[PDB]
Amino acid sequence: CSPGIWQLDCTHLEGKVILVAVHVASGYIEAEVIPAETGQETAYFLLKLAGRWPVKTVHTDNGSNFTSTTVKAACWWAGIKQSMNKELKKIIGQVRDQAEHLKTAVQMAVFIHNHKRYSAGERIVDIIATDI
Ligand SMILES: Cc1nc2c(cc(C)n2Cc2cnn(C)c2)c(-c2ccc(Cl)cc2)c1[C@H](OC(C)(C)C)C(=O)O
Repeated sequence: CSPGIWQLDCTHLEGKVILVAVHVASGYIEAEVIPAETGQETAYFLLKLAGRWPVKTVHTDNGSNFTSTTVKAACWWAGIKQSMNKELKKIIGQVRDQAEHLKTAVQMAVFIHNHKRYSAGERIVDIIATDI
């Protein structure tokens, strides 16, 4: 699909919130454990994401995620416009006993996902370089 398209969703595990961004064309994932499903957290995550990748458009499965003034401010400033979550919960479960904190097991799972086999990590850089 278009190389600027991302999907963002918030999942739940162990009483905490995981925000999951998927680069649609590639399957590459960037995830983070957040204190609460708040618009401040979504806005901050979108500023970080957009500084690292050319984010053009963002989709979500919960449109109310994007209603806060603060999320709209982040999209305004960065020039943003408007399944993989169970493959990620699968990998998290496999490595969970190897980390104390869930946040650590999440980043391990992102690592495993992105480098598994090309890999999602390799596809996203190919797709984006080719576009340039
Ligand atoms: C809380 C913690 N303490 C750790 C490690 C490793 C070590 C020696 N210590 C100190 C320790 C634990 N027990 N003893 C007998 C000593 C780790 C860790 C580092 C790299 C990976 Cl890949 C996975 C875990 C984490 C990890 O947290 C971090 C990533 C630091 C926020 C986690 O959440 O487990």
